[PDB]
Amino acid sequence: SCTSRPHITVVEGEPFYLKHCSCTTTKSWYKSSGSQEHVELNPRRIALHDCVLEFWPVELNDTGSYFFQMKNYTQKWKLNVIRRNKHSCFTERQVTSKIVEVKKFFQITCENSYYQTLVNSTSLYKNCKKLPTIKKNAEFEDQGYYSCVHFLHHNGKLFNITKTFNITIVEDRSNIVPVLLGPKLNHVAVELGKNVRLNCSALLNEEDVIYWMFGENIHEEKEMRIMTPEGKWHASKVLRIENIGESNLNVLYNCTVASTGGTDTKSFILVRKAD
Amino acid sequence: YFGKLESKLSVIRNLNDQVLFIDQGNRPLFEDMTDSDSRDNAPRTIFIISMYKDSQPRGMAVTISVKSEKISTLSSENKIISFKEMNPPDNIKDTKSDIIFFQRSVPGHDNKMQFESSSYEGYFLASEKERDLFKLILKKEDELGDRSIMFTVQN
Ligand SMILES: *[C@@H]1O[C@H](CO)[C@@H](O)[C@H](O)[C@H]1NC(C)=O
Ligand SMILES: *[C@@H]1O[C@H](CO)[C@@H](O)[C@H](O)[C@H]1NC(C)=O
Ligand SMILES: *[C@@H]1O[C@H](CO)[C@@H](O)[C@H](O)[C@H]1NC(C)=O
Ligand SMILES: *[C@@H]1O[C@H](CO)[C@@H](O)[C@H](O)[C@H]1NC(C)=O
Repeated sequence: SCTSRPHITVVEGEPFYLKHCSCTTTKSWYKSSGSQEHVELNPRRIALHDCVLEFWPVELNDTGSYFFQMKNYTQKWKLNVIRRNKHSCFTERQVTSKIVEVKKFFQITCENSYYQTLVNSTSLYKNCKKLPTIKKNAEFEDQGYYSCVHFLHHNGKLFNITKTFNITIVEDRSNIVPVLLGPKLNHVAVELGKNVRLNCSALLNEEDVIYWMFGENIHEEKEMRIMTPEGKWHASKVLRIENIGESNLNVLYNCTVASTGGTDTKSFILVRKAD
Repeated sequence: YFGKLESKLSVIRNLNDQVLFIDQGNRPLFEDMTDSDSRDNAPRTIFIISMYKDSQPRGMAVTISVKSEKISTLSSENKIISFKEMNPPDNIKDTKSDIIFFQRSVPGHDNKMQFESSSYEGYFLASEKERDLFKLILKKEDELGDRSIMFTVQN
């Protein structure tokens, strides 16, 4: 892989790398800080090799923006280094959230496809208590921070790399395929001088949407939502047409319910009186 | 006719929980991010999903926008994913539009969404690895149940 995003936050004390997404040619790394315009990096804990920039480990020293150039190629990163929680196994900013539904497939797996050849030991923590994988169907009490830790050999002393997942166990919605209530085709009676009010009604979900479709002043709308005794959302919407001409006469006015989960639509035709 | 209804802010992720964002070059890409990375790369991580009414309703019709420096709307023009600098319009007088997509949840998993292109029937927003990158592209479906055209939509 490689690191494509403009901004990046990592925790103090931990090994870290920056990989420029283009891979005996001329490379150049540069650093900006407060009063340092572009300090070309030429380190004699930082290592420059084969199109990557390594920190061993990264430090507060290192927050600032970084720039890479390979002839026709250029790249920019804002690097923000943060303080590590020294009393715990992880630090709250460095956490990655996950949502997993109650009775459902749930996995957590410790991996690194970069530093893997240096790894000597890798332990998994739950809320900082040791326990490499967790394969499982979810329980509410699987809510927690799972921390993956990796212990590394690098030229005389020990490093660790730690990633953490905030797992939230979520209740599942009772989601409904929205339905329209009533006949799918409808004939409505009215008189030319006057007005009609068409009501359209549907069973739908919180997120669902109910609307009218005419051609797009003598028209208007407005919406209402009430809960049924079986816990479902009952929604309705009225379309008003004021001084009916014949222009309003054989045209289909479609009311629709549209959901991420499905749709239904029903048409209304305006007729004079004789049927 | 397509016509604009409401909007939500959202954070899109792929089959590996890689976050969608717009890069310096206006290219939609995917990358691992902590919550702090997803928060601090905003506005490039925050996508506006705007909903539309449709005369021939095929799902949830939507546009996708971000605000980089200006606003940009995702297009499928010439079967290629790209960001066009435009605002999602009040309305669209066509049956298929390079900027309209149909959002449908994936049966059995309500968290997962597929985005079918309205201009090209059968084609779906997808995550592809191209070399060292992870890219949002348009593709006709490979396998059946292909996880690469499914996404999660959070906040
Ligand atoms: C490495 O992790 C160990 C045990 O989890 C912890 O005691 C130590 O603070 C960590 N080292 C660094 C440099 O953060
Ligand atoms: C973990 O989840 C809880 C519940 O949503 C949230 O309030 C908390 O901020 C999360 N922790 C982190 C570090 O984001
Ligand atoms: C529309 O119909 C619904 C369901 O039949 C009903 O509860 C509601 O009172 C009606 N609304 C108006 C404004 O007439
Ligand atoms: C929906 O309404 C349009 C215009 O009002 C009409 O032409 C169309 O045929 C209707 N759709 C269906 C599926 O009947």
